[PDB]
Amino acid sequence: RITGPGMLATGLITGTPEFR
Amino acid sequence: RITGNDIAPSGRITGPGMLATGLITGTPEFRHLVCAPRSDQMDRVSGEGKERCHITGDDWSVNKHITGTAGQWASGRNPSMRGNARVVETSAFANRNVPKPEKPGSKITGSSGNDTQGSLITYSGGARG
Amino acid sequence: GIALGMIETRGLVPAIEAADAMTKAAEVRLVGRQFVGGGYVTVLVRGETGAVNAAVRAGADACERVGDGLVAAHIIARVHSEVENILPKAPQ
Amino acid sequence: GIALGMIETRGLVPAIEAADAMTKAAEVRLVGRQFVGGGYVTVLVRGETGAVNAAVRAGADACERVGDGLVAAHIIARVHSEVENILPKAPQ
Amino acid sequence: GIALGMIETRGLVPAIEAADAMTKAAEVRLVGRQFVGGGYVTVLVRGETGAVNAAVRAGADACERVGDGLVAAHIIARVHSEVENILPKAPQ
Amino acid sequence: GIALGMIETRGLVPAIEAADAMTKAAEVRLVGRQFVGGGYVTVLVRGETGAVNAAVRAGADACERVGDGLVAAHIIARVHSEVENILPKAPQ
Amino acid sequence: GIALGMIETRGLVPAIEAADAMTKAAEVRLVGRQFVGGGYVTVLVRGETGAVNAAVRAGADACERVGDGLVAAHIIARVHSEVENILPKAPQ
Amino acid sequence: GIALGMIETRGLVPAIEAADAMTKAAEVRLVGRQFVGGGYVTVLVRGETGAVNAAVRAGADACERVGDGLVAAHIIARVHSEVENILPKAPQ
Amino acid sequence: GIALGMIETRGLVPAIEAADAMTKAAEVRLVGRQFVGGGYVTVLVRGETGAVNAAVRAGADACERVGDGLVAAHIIARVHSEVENILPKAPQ
Amino acid sequence: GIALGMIETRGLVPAIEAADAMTKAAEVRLVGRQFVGGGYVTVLVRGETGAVNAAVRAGADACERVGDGLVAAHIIARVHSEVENILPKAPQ
Amino acid sequence: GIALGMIETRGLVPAIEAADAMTKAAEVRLVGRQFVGGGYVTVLVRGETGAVNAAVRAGADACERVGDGLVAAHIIARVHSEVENILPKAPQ
Amino acid sequence: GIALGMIETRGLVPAIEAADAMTKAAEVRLVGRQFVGGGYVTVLVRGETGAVNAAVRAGADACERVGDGLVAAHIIARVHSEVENILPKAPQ
Amino acid sequence: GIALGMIETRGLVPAIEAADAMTKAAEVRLVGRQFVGGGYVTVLVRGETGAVNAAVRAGADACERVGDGLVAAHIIARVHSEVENILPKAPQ
Amino acid sequence: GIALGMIETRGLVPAIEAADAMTKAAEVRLVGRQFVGGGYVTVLVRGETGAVNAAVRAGADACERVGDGLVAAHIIARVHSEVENILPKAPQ
Amino acid sequence: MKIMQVEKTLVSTNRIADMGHKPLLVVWEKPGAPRQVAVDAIGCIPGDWVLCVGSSAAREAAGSKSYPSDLTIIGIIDQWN
Repeated sequence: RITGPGMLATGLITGTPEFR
Repeated sequence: RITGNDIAPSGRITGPGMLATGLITGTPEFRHLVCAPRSDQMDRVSGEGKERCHITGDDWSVNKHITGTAGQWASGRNPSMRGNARVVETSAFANRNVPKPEKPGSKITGSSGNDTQGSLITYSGGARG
Repeated sequence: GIALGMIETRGLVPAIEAADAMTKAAEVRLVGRQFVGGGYVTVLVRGETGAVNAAVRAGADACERVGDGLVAAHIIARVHSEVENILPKAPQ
Repeated sequence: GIALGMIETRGLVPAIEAADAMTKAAEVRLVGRQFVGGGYVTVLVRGETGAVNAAVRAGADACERVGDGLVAAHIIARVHSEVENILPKAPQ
Repeated sequence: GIALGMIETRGLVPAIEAADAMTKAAEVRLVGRQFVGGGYVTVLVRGETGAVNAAVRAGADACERVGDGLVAAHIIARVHSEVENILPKAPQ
Repeated sequence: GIALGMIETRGLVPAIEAADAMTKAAEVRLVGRQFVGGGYVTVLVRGETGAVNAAVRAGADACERVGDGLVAAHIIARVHSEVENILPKAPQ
Repeated sequence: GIALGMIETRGLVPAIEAADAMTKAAEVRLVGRQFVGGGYVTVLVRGETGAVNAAVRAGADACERVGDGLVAAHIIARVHSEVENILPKAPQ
Repeated sequence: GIALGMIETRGLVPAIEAADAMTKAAEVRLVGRQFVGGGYVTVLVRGETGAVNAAVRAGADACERVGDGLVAAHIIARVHSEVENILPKAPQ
Repeated sequence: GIALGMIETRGLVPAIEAADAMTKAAEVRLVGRQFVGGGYVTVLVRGETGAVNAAVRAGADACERVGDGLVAAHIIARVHSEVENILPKAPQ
Repeated sequence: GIALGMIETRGLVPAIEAADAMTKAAEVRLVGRQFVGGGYVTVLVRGETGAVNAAVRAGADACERVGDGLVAAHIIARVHSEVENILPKAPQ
Repeated sequence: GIALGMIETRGLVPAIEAADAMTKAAEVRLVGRQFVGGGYVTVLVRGETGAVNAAVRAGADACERVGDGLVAAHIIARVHSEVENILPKAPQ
Repeated sequence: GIALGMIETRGLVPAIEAADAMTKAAEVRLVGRQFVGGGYVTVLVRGETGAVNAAVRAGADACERVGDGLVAAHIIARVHSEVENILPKAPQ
Repeated sequence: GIALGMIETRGLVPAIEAADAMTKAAEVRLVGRQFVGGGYVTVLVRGETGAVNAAVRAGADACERVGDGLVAAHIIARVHSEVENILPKAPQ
Repeated sequence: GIALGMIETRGLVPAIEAADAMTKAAEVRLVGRQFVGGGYVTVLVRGETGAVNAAVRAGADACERVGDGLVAAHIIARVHSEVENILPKAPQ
Repeated sequence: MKIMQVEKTLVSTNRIADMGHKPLLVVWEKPGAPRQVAVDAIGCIPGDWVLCVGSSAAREAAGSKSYPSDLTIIGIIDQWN
């Protein structure tokens, strides 16, 4: 996987979905 | 779920909202041969009145509901009685198949341009010429 | 024009829809709207034959289900000169 | 012509067809169209008895399937002087 | 606004209820009430298309159970200039 | 004449036969020929309602058997002031 | 109003019919017609949200079966300023 | 634009999402955000009736699942002059 | 009018629906709106007894299902002179 | 020199062959080669009717096999003044 | 910005939907709309890498069900300096 | 940047943990902290979109188990110009 | 030389290979490349008859399996002065 | 480098992915992008034979699943002088 | 076969239907020579020396064995006179 700050809070953040 | 005044489309209220439901997108609900075969047809009025071609739009055609100038309105006005069948016709076209005697035959010999494969030329007396 | 279109309707909401769809469709002039009484309103358009046929076919499909409904859609391309006496010339 | 032919119809669209059908069908003059009220409109024609008869049959047949229909089709071969005052007259 | 909303009701009390409802509900102006005959009364209210939808829906619900009830609720987003002559300009 | 007659064809040969038959059949002025793209060519005529009805029919019958054929034949008896700006005025 | 309505059709005849129905049905101004290529023509109207909702409903129903038909009918109630540079302001 | 749209949500994260969605979806102007107290935040947006119906629906769909969520989403097409004194003129 | 009509509501949106319904249904005068705290918002009207009764019933019915709802709907036909000090005199 | 011959083809290579066969076959003047779009190329020729007939009949046989072949071969012996305006006047 | 976002769609109506969604969702700049021919329209947007990932996703979802649909959606976080010369700089 | 991050929490303690985690984990600027009432606090950040996404993802992780908790964590990559009025520009 | 060799292909990549093969195989001048539309691209060469025959043959075998392939490969040794006008006289 | 690498695609989104993938993959210069029509777009690169062979192979793999995909991938190591006049010298 | 130069095209609208749609050209051995007509199998421009086949061979060169042709332009001569 790619570790980082994007890895955190996977199911909590809402809004502005980015590209799949 | 949106309370208050509703501008959402309905069947009790009639007007532009009802038209094209399921074709239009971007709505608050969504977001949140031309001429019939020529052999088959036999137009009642030929020429510029031919109804064979499906001419869409504001054309001069009249639908089921319209009553008016043609039909019972034109056909009823004057009384009439038809009393007989078509009787045999005397015409050149009708006489095309008249019983004819046997074709004259040519037994002549010697060069005479005696063609037997062409049209029936006849000479005086009904001979083959 | 010489043609006459007539759209009788049960009510004036159906007659107004009819006059809107008859005028908008073809170059037909709305010569009258008559309250025949009993709830029947007749919107009468006068125009060229094709324009009146196109106009009366639009008005009929438009007001067929507006309010109470359509009673009659009729076209008379030329009308006896004596009938022209009993036809409205401008709407009240 | 003193005979009177009258076709009452439910509506004015049924009545203009019959006034048009009666006038075109025979030598009758359209004296008037009267709105009885209640949806009733009466078209009255005046001619010789033979002409009023053909006209009333023609008008009765024409308007029967236009709109609500024909209420009455009637011919009076001689109309009395007193009734002429209750009858529309001018081709207004 | 040039859109037209019309409500036809059987009786004047239902129509007055419908008119009050419509004018109060949205930004529309009452342009007239017409006595059609046969006990039909049409309340016409002009305004912007979106405003005229809210009014005709508000006024349709108001008269649905008042008196004889509602015959027609209708919206015409643009009205042809010819149909303007027939429509009532200001209420009387 | 304000009516619009329009024949859309696949190709320009069918369109030029459509435009000849339409102009040949009635007193309609050919206002444009539009290469739509995709191989569609809409020839647009203008004339009195009846002329445009007689014209479009002649053009449709004339071009159906010429080339790949006809996609559409449509009449608009009165075109809104707005559709005049997306309509060719005289042909190119 | 800044709303956009857009009816894309296969051919110019369907689009011109859609532009007539759209403009006549509601208060919308026809900002452009664009030949997209590949047989597609877009007809864009700009009006208030209720007028543009009503216009694109009228166009979509009218042009659905004219020529090859309707690819799309779409309302964008407000357009980002950026999209305004790729929209046609006035028509040709 | 005199219609009022108003989305109450529990929190300012649900409300700001709703304001963004509402303002982006139609030509409506955010007139206020009020901390009602108890963790309720009402975002009121003025504009024409059609635009306020688009915007409120967009706001409701947007904030329904953000944070605690949507308490209410209401449209008032015309607001009495009296109620205009208890409504925010611009955001503070 | 010395009658007072108080509709307390959980949220401001249920309270602005109540004020609109109340001021539209009677000769009442919105005298104020209070953010009580905890969510409650009390809209107060002043009018005659019958007017206040009509306004409060309408408001309660109207805002009952808007948002969190109606905490209370009360009518005080004559308010003591001392209570006047605790009552809003004009909407601020 | 008033007759028109047109040979539409799918591609420029069949059409150049058609125009070469047409101009060599008879005393006609290639007045244009038009890219219609979608890959249709129409070579138009103008000469007397017999010359045009010979050229279009010979050109049609010539282009039938080359490339994707012939779509249309047409002769309009008399061209309406109106259709002349949509016709290429010199090859460019 | 350095990133590129391209939404290719069949038809322009889906492309204006895609453009409206992207520019609204994230801070991107519509840099061009290209008629690729054959019904293909590509909307190219330049912004920050995060902004162009959020705009392209939004645009792809929006335009999917508008019209013929979406051919492709693509993000190029940085384009070689050479591909910058075939890229549009501002929309026409 | 124009992107907005908003973490709402029950209490100022979870909000400050989240506020510190967001501004230490990405190049975002704390634009404000608003007490929403009812025991809700919102910490709003603003920066480029990737930075805001990393900031909001990091803050939501930090405060989920700090105190009463996290109600919402939302990213709005571009906020409408009207929403920028109800958004704090700098804290305190 | 007067002979013409035209190789049409479904794409520019097949046409560039065809042109390369024709020019390399024999002494012919690449007078032009034309984009017909629909993907059709015709590369035209001009030279003496033998040179053109060899060139068209080489171009055809060369581009048959390049891309979407060959549509036509034609040789006209002597092109009419009239068809000289519809032929490109220098490549661009 | 004087070799020519060409990648035809069905759309600009596939062609721009191919152009980016080619310049990045190997030492090749993007000489041009051409709209062939029909949805065909060719990206022409020019460098040493091995560079072009590696770029055209890299641009093919990259663009095959982007959008509609690849029509042709082709390398011409030496280009006749004549074919240079139909080749794009610089990308704009 | 005979080397002949095309002078002009010939058009005959009232021609037998068995001559199909094939073009006709007024060829001549030299200018001022007896003029003859040849069905053009290979398209030919006026002024070009051509080669023409006569009896029977012409019928098949221009269409089929039955085609009504006793003269057909079999080819254009690359270099003549």
